[PDB]
Amino acid sequence: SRIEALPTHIKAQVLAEALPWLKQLHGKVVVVKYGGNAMTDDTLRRAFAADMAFLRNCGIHPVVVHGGGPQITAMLRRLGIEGDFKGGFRVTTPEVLDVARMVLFGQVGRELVNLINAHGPYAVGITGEDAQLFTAVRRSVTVDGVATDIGLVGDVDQVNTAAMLDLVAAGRIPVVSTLAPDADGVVHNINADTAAAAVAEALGAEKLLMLTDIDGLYTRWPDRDSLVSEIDTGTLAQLLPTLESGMVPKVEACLRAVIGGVPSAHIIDGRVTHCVLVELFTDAGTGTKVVRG
Amino acid sequence: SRIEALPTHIKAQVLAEALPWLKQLHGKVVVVKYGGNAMTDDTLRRAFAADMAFLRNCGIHPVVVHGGGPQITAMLRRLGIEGDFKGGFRVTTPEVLDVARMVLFGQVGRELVNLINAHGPYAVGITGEDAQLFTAVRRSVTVDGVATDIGLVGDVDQVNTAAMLDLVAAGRIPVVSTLAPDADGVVHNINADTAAAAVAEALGAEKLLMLTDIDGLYTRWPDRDSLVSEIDTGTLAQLLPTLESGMVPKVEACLRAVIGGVPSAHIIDGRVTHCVLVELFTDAGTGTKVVRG
Amino acid sequence: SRIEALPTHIKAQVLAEALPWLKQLHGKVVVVKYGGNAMTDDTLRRAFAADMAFLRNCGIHPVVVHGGGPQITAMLRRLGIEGDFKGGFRVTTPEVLDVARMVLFGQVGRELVNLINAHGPYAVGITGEDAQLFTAVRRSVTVDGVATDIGLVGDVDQVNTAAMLDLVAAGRIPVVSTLAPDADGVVHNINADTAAAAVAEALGAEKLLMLTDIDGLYTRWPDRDSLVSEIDTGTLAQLLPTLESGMVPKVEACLRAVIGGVPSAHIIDGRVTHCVLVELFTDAGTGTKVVRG
Amino acid sequence: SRIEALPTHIKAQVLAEALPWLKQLHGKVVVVKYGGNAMTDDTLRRAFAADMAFLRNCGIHPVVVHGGGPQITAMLRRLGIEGDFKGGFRVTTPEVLDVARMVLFGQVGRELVNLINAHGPYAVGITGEDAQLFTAVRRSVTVDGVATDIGLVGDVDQVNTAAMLDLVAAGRIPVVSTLAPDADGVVHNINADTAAAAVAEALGAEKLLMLTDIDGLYTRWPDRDSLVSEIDTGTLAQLLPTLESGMVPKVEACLRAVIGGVPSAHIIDGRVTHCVLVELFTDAGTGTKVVRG
Amino acid sequence: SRIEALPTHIKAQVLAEALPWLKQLHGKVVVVKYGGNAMTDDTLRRAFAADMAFLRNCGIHPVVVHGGGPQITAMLRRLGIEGDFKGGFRVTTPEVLDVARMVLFGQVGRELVNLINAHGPYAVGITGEDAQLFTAVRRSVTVDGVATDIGLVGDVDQVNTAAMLDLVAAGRIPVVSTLAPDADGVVHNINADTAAAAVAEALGAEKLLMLTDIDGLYTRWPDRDSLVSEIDTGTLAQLLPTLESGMVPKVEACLRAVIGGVPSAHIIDGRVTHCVLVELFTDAGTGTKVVRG
Amino acid sequence: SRIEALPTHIKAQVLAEALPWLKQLHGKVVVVKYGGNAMTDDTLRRAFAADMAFLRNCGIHPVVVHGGGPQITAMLRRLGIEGDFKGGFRVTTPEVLDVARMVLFGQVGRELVNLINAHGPYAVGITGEDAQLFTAVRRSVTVDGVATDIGLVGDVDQVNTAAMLDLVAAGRIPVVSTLAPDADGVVHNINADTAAAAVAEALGAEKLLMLTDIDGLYTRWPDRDSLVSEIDTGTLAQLLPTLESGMVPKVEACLRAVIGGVPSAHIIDGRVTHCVLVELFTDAGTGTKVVRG
Ligand SMILES: Clc1nc2ccccc2[nH]1
Ligand SMILES: Clc1nc2ccccc2[nH]1
Ligand SMILES: Clc1nc2ccccc2[nH]1
Repeated sequence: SRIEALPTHIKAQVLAEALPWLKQLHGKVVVVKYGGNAMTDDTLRRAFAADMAFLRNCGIHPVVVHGGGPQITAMLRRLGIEGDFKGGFRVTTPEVLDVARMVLFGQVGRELVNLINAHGPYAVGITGEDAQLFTAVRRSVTVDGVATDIGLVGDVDQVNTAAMLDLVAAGRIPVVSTLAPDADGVVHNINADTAAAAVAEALGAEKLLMLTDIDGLYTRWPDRDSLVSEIDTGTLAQLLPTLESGMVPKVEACLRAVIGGVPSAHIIDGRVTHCVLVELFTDAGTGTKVVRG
Repeated sequence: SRIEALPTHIKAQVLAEALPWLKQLHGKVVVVKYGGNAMTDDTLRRAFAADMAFLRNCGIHPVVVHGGGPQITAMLRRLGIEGDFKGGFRVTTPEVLDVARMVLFGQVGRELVNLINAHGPYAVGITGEDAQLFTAVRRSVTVDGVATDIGLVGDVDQVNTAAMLDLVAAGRIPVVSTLAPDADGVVHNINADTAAAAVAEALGAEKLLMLTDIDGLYTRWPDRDSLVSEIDTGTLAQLLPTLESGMVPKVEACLRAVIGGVPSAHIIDGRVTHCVLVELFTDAGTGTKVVRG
Repeated sequence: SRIEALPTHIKAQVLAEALPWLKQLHGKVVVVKYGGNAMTDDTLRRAFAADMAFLRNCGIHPVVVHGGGPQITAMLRRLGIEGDFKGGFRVTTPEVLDVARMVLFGQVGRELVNLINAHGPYAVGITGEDAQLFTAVRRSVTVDGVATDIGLVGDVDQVNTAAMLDLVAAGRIPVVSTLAPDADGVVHNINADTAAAAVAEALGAEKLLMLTDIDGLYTRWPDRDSLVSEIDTGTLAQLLPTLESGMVPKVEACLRAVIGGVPSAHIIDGRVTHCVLVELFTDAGTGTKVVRG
Repeated sequence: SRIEALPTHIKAQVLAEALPWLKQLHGKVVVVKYGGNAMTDDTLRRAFAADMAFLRNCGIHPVVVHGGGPQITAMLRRLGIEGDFKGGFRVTTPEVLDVARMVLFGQVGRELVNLINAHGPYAVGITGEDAQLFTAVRRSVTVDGVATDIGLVGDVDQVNTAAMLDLVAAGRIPVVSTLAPDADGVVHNINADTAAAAVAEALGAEKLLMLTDIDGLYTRWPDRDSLVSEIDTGTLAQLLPTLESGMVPKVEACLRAVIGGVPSAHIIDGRVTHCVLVELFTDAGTGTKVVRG
Repeated sequence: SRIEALPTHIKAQVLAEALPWLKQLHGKVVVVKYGGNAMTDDTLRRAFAADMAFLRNCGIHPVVVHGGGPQITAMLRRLGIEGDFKGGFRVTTPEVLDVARMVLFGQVGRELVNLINAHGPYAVGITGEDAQLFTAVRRSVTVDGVATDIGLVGDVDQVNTAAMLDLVAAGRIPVVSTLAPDADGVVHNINADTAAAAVAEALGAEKLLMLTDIDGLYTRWPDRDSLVSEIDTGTLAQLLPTLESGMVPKVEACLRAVIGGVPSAHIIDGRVTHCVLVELFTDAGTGTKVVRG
Repeated sequence: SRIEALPTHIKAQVLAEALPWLKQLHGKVVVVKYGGNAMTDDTLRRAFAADMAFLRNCGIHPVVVHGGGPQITAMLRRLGIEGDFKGGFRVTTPEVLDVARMVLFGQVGRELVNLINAHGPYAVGITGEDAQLFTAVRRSVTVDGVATDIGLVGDVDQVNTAAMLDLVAAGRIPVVSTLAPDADGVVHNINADTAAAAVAEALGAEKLLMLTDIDGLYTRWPDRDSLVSEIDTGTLAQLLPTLESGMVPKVEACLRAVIGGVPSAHIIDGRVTHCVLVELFTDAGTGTKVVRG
């Protein structure tokens, strides 16, 4: 607000210090997993949508992957669809998937498309179903020590890398809803964190960003001194069995992406307005960067 | 089934008689409004999806526009969302639109995309929201003689003709869900019959096809002798005030399309398996063809 | 004629059953050797020309190779050019070749070009001389057990695969007259059956079709029960020394093409109107299909 | 032969003086009517073919149009085909045209294609039949004062200007045999001099060259002092009714071409070895240049 | 330096507020006249070069025009070349131009090319001589009331708009030294301020920036309250006869550019580090903006 | 002058005998090192510039590399810049390089650009600094037996082969001034003879031409009978330690180029008007050709 009280010779140096990162990312793919409160608060949402327009007006190629777990389960309760739970996991019947698909693609992805498109004709929504852009393989879960079927849920199988980069080269910002047909054409819901890692690897992304609701990776949570800002995958992979259940899907995504050759994956604070801008164009990022090693 | 009892020298002549229509339509846009029982029965649905693959494997460029009125209203009742009705028209509150959008784009369009894509990576789903492909203008209705607001409902305003034909030239079959933002970015639901006419006109379509649940246009329904097979728009426009309420949106679409320069619009029997193939590649079509005059 | 007595729901299924073959052949090269009565009767000729237009208006890329042996020898007798015969083979003097070239390229190929072009600007005539599209190597013949020279006759040597596919990608239907210069620039006449096999192999054709004047391959001619509809090259190659002299050039072509990687070569009945359409788009073909093995 | 006795500092100036004409013609179409003794003598023929390769290896785009009247009539006599003559004009029956076509396209054009192609894959032969490259309109003749039908003979009607320049831009040297279908698809023989003028006008040629068997235009033949080297069309058009019957078709071609906007047409001595090179790259040409006025 | 003491949530808002100007300028030409102390101090120079890399890594297309008057005159004195002066203007003999050209193109432009190229292969130096990119017309000067010749000095005549935008579309940053041949090929030195206006108009630039050594346009210099930040050309054109001699060439450039259709020209403080960044991406610019009116 | 006294049938044969070399060089890169009296005399200069236009109007791609040693040293004396000399080599201080660069790029290259451009928009001047087209590596010299530093002088390091051929494919004639930055961005002066060899090798040139002030390579200078016209690199490499100091840089260039795969390098007499034309298009060249062996 009263940000015009800041001298203009510091506004300059802030912009000038973005240049090495503008160079690094010019012409490159950046996959961004969008979820958490950055998806539930209107100020953060509009900032996120603005940053995706920012990237695109810098000649950078963002790709957005979104989840929406809580919204699926609220729609299920509204429809009075009673759940079945093996372990702590709801079974995804054909009925639950139809709901998941409708909610993610026809509600959650729509709002991000319209927000982004307020800045131009950039956003385009899609699932693996569209133009056979990617496929799924059914995933089983292990629960208290036995692999068990929990329905139409899976992992990304193959990605139409060629068709996906045409879409980006045409200046579009794909907004991906993670549903995809298996080899027999039956559609599965895919965890959005792991989908983002698979997409970032298939597209040769320069960075994977994971918006989450924390400052960054704590090693010995909740010691404040335990927070790290850069970590290699070797050290990170062995720290995995210690962290909170909320953190593991995000860490596995970064591990799988960086092992797959994406140069860096980042876990950043989605509660921070314009967190994408601070992580990419500033050395004052709060997140933690994962590199190979 | 026992169709191999038919001599092979008649199978030949049937295929050979498709040639003048293969020539006429080669390289051209054909917009198809898909609704009715051709959308509710599984055999007709799979035939429709196969015919869209047929067109695309002939070098013809189909564009599918779909409705889904009954499915919206069934979802509203499941969600316990009570309706408001001026005249015979449900008012489209913000809540009703979110449902309409979710149902059309995230359920109805998905099934057509997967059906078509069983034959290849052809189908791609979209609304006017995606890449700002088209806009809407709010429409008012006249009811017992006064123009009245019934909420977020409208007509197609502008169409991104250039971007839409790139999508087609890339070999994609757009499957359009008729929702679109107005100039202030608020999304409206558009009647699918009128949307199909506006799309066919914007894209320079060679033909508009309207799948409906009748043999074709009867002039003096229900006289059987009153059924016509070709009609010019002058004669058709003045016959409009006489026909059943179900027929008027389909006739207005054909009028607006053919007046807009689309060479012919067709009202064809969606209860007939492969009705698209019979109308386009055979002289034995049941429908009625509308031409300028 | 009275083919409108056939119900329209069977006309539909006939067209729908073409779809798997439209998919297989979409975008692919199909080389067709045209000769026999399909070249001497006006109804079959006009049907053949229509089918080549059919293919081209499906986004399929046909390439026509033609012979014309009997027409050469009728022109030689009209010119009073007395023949020399080693074995049963006329020696091709410089004079005979000038006649062969003039007849094949300036009479026989012209009529097919005009027939096809009645449907559009598709056909283009050529020999190996044009744009150095292919070369010939002089061939010797063995006669009662000694290899002997019979003049300017040969086999296809090299093919300008790149230039030939540009011509096709521009939407043209090449009509090839099989004459071609050797390495010293002297033009040779090439047997059209073997030329078609060499072209199909060089162009990566999906199918080679050989129009002939028989139902298909009989193994123990004339046992009617001896007719086969599919045969692998291993079995076919050893059956070669048994068949009628008229059949061997067509079988050697299929062997050389399918061994060369063309997925299937077909021997089909050129006396059947629209035989090309029945073989490619129907499961009721009379011919015999050759596959690798 | 003993041309190495010429000092090398004059060989240099000869080449350097070609430069203004290399600039003028770089990237431009040059239509060359080839006939006369330049077509009957082997040394002149091989020189002509070399000059067409020269042009093409300078980035100039030649287009060759050829006649062959005497060869048609020799083939007719060999076939014992008796002629019918209204005025001094043989009637072109269907039979005569088949012969004319076979001779021009399948004998005369072939030899020029092979000669040129001795220098590279440049030449390609064609008629108006191929790819519908141009059409004909039947022409009547006036004889001792009455317009009379003399069969399948005509004038160039329309030219596929777009398709013809693609062929040239691909680096090909078209060798045109002047036969072309009318609007009903029946093929006509076209006078090669007038065909060359129509082609030069349709293609936007920079120059039309007419090889003939004379030094150039004499005004008062046979006064030697009457020979001219440049003439405008106004003066030339009124001199037309005076000249020898052999000269009029060549003068009418130049008139029609230059009036049609071709900047200059040239009548040059086809009995001179490399006459094309001397006319285009030297100021010592023997011919006569026609310009607008 | 101690700029990390600034909270990171203000670094964010500074970057976010660049977005409307990133959108406006994305894909557009921006011509920048570079001179003054921004060209003599090493910190400002390296900042200017960095900002040109910034623009180019945003998908913006900068074009640099430079002067260098003082460096020419220092080289003349080193060479002992005595000047001739009509009015207050040195006469540009052939000798002076050779020096001016050598200094501007071979010294001054080289240093900017190397500075910019420290960030990538972006800069390319040129004059109107290269690829005939622009021409000059000799200019006369009026001195104490009479138009007088002062040698090889002129104004930009024609600009090769097509070739100049190819160079930019290839990702290059032209660095222009303002020398150019007239119609007879004799090279003239052009005032860099007026050259920048002519280039900006020819290229359809979105903005012209004029780096100068002042805060901006004062109307009643030296009243501090007289400084303006936006002015239309009508008001500016009539204020021209009042201002200091140093300001008029910069004002005439802006007038001629904005009248010529460039949407805005800006006079900005070249003594400010990263003045280009502050003017284009911040609302805190010191300069004065000129718009049509 | 009186060159029209030469019969026109010999002017023809001179042009016709250029054809095999037009074919060989069509579409190919030819690098020409321009120096010596061909650079100091106005008639030879204008002839050289005309020949570069000749090549370009034949579809040949020339690349000009120039020196200018004597002009640098005359400018140094005018500026009163006293030299330092280790061995017989002037040390290149930062000051000397600024002069060398200004003279070569801003004087010597400019005149060749304008001369060439008198024939069209062909010439474009550049150094390794522009678009990072090539880099330098500092070179040391051995003097009376010890390697010694003589300042900012070096050899070509890497060449941006891709960017250089784009420039040529756009129809431009690069005129190269041999200055180039090392890896730390500090600019070095490169011997023009060795730069030409490195450029010819990087660009895949068909020929390297070296203009010099002698008839050609003498083996036992000054025996007149000792002059050779073709020599292989094996024989040439061992003859190197015998020849005059002026000849060695030119021989080393040819050795390094031909060993590097350039098919032939030529040492030709730059005192001969149109020496480029005589060497490339005539068998009467005075020079000596170097081939691999
Ligand atoms: Cl997938 C897909 N959806 C699109 C919408 C607009 C343009 C291109 C698209 N590709
Ligand atoms: Cl080869 C050949 N002949 C042609 C005729 C028309 C267009 C292209 C062609 N290529
Ligand atoms: Cl490097 C360089 N300089 C140029 C001038 C004109 C066109 C292209 C160019 N590339």
